[PDB]
Amino acid sequence: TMSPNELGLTSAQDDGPLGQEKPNYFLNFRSMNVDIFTVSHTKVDNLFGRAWFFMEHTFTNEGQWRVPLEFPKQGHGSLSLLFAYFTGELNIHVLFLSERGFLRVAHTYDTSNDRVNFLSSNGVITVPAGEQMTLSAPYYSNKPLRTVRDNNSLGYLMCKPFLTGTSTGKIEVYLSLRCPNFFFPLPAPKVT
Amino acid sequence: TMSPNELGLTSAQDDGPLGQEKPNYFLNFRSMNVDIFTVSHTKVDNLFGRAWFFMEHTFTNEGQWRVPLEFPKQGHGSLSLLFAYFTGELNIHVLFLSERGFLRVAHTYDTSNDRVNFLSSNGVITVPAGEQMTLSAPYYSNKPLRTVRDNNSLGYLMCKPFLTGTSTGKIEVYLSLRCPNFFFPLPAPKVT
Amino acid sequence: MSTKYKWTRTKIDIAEGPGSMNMANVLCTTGAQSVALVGERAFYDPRTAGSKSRFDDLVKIAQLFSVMADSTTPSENHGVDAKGYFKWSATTAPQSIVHRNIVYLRLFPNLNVFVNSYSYFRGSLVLRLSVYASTFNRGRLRMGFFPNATTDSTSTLDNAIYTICDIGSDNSFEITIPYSFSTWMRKTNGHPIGLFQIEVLNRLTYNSSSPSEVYCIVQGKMGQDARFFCPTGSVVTFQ
Amino acid sequence: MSTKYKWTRTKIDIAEGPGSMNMANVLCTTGAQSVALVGERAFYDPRTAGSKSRFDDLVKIAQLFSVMADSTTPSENHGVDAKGYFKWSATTAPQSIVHRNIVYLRLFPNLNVFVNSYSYFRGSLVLRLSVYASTFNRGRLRMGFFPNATTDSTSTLDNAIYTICDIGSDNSFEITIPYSFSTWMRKTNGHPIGLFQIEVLNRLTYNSSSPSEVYCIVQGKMGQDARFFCPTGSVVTFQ
Amino acid sequence: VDNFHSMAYDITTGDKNPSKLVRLETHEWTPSWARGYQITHVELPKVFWDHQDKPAYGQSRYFAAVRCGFHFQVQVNVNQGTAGSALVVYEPKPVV
RNA sequence: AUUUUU
RNA sequence: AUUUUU
RNA sequence: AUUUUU
RNA sequence: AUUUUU
Repeated sequence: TMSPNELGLTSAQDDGPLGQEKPNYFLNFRSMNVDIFTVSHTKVDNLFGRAWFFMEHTFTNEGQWRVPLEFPKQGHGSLSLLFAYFTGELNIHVLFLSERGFLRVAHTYDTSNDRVNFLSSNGVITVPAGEQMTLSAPYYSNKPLRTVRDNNSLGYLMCKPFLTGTSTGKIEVYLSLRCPNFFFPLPAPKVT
Repeated sequence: TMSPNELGLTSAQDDGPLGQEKPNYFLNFRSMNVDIFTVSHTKVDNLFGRAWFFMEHTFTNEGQWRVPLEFPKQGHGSLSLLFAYFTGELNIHVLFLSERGFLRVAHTYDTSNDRVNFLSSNGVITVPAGEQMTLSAPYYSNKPLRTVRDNNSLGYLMCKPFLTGTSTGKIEVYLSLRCPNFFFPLPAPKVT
Repeated sequence: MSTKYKWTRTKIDIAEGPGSMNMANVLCTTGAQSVALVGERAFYDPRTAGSKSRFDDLVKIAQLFSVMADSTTPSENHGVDAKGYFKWSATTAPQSIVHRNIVYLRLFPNLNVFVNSYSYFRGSLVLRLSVYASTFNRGRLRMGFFPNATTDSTSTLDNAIYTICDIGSDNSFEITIPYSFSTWMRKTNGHPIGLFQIEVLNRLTYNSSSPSEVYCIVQGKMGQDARFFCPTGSVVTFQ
Repeated sequence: MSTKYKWTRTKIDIAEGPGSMNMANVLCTTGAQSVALVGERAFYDPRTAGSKSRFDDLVKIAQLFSVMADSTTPSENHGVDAKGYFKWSATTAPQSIVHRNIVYLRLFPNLNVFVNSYSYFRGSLVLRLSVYASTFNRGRLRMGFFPNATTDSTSTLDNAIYTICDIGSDNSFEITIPYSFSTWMRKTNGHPIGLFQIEVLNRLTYNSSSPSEVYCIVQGKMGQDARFFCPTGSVVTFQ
Repeated sequence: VDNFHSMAYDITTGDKNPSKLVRLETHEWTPSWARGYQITHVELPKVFWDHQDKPAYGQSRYFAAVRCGFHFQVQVNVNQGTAGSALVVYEPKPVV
């Protein structure tokens, strides 16, 4: 039968270990699980499998664009802030808004700003002018886990546009992740 | 058991033949092979299977672009300088930055500059303006092996753009190789 | 032999959208190209995180208690505010209110995150009142809840979902609120969850060496049947 | 029969990127089109190279000894420099230093190449000291190594990974340094490998017809468990 | 091995000694401290080598790398007449 | 309506 | 007319 | 030349 | 790592 513990009478100091799926009941009530969709939208793989805006860059020259990729404190991706460590594939969505040209895109977890000066083997995919691509950067990190908060939690993204004439433009970037491994959930964030 | 030879005590004059995978140990130690990725990044096929910038050409007329392809002393491709001879498929990545036109591309190991004046059967693939293609040139060399260092170690590349109006532009070229056969490793290169 | 027809490559019609980038369906993103040297995968290391496995479902986080409208100081208005941190005092009449307010999911740290992520949800909500008194203090307190109620006013809880709390060794009583809405799925940020009221049933008793008033904490989490559905834009920015 | 529907070509949706050229994944480049007359392959000839097979793995090259910071002249600072070419002298006290310096992968010709190619790596490193003395010279020399050490200063090697070298017929002693970093993979060009010190244990003895000081050479290579991982940009230009 | 055990202890005593339980901190709960106020902290893991009088201080000095697990026991005693509650929580570097 | 092709 | 490829 | 992948 | 989908 039902114990008084499952009827509401408990002790907060006896909750450890963390993660106790204890059932709560009372007459005329029982946990009822009803599904509306064929699958879950709470699963990490599904939720995060959907991109979210990151930032935009307006180029004028053929200079390079180096930016510390990090988890959002803004979109639905904020749900990541509930975790401390991450590891797995990273999907980067880049939109190359230009009349005539090409956009070199690369990604690395390497902090050194000189290993990027060349782009030899940092994944120089080419998005023709007015096009957009979605490259999935592997976990080529030198650290087993990525603190989820760091201003560079995610590796740096590089964008060296190869323009042809006076043409200029802007590169909007949004991103998601493929199968994410989050660990050791931390306390909920505050609001600004 | 372990011999004193495998404990550090050896003789440098007894290393030949070249290539001795001798194990080195001491108490509380043993060669531990731990893998982080599902495959090797040291294998010649994999490493070199990734392109690297070569050079860029700015065209104004419909002239032809002849250039001696060679191994890089600059990118990750430099690892080739550790070898003396090469042979195998050659992947050439060409980006045709032009408003309106077509780019004829061809490749040959033939040194004669007249067998190229026409482009009859030298592989005249067509990249429409603002496009980019990756052609894999076969080992159509008259020499069984290509000294890896030669200013023309790799065969010459031809680019005769077919423009329509006053339009002009630039052709950026980068390259990699498909399955490379390297032989007789030579001493490491110096720095500039 | 099929030599009555000149061999040719397959011809196919290309559907609407030339380079349309779908950033909504996961089945689309996971299939994106790989910039990996050989398009492979890496071996993850949970141990360094002290875990034996990654975290797959987020709902479990929504099922973790968090203080409601937590503050540094207890309710200075006899608990008539949203502060889930107030005081149970001996003075308070046997029917006076120690705390009353309208409950919203955003009033909870953990939940407020999902509120800013998902658009809808469903399931029961659990609130746990923890009164921290001494071993000498004794008394009862009835906390009820009127689902989807909006009028923030003290009212008899005889017809509301209530729980009577008798002080003892386990001074952390709970209360469950079954999903209740006109729909199969309700807004994560819209109509209140209901009216939450904790009235005094029996004055907190004490003695010469025990406190005449104690502190209380109200936590909130989702039930085992909790679910969230559509992810929507954000209504606030975290830090 | 399926004559209830007008036969048509297959319709398909084209993913993001119209002519996106992936120059990162090998699985992508190897599938590129062929300008070959019949898209075929050639028969390679290893014999002309004197080999029976091509070279498939590069790690094996990283496992080939190379002199550390090689120079034309021996260390003119009693070996306190990076020169892997110094002198072992009878004068040097029984505890004085014959060579000390911080070791980096770039200090080795062969390795420095991988340093300019790959971004990270792991595995043990092997250093082989070759002292070239006559058959009459005798003495001992202890060379230790403090992993990831950065302070270039002489220090007792009693707690460091050391190897005592007693001069005999095989005058080329080695020393292995197991992978040691806070990560499962470390920068090929970043934090030092450690402090390398070769102190005198017993003064190099000699006689009327033997040298009072000899030459030494320090080589370095990767262990059998050596690995390199991410290829990165270049930090230097070769010739 | 001394067959007479003139030292009655486990042979591996000295080895395990550094893992021994020790007093890491002891601060006084100053009354009139609002909720959320931090009573006391503790530098993990360097606190186990807090002073040269720590069992683990010895070895800790000859090694630069460490990988270990912890077992804390925060003790707070208060007479029955009094009441209150404290939050003992572990905060990884990310949280800190 | 092998009224896509065998 | 293995006169796409085996 | 499982010198595309197993 | 059915850590694309069953």
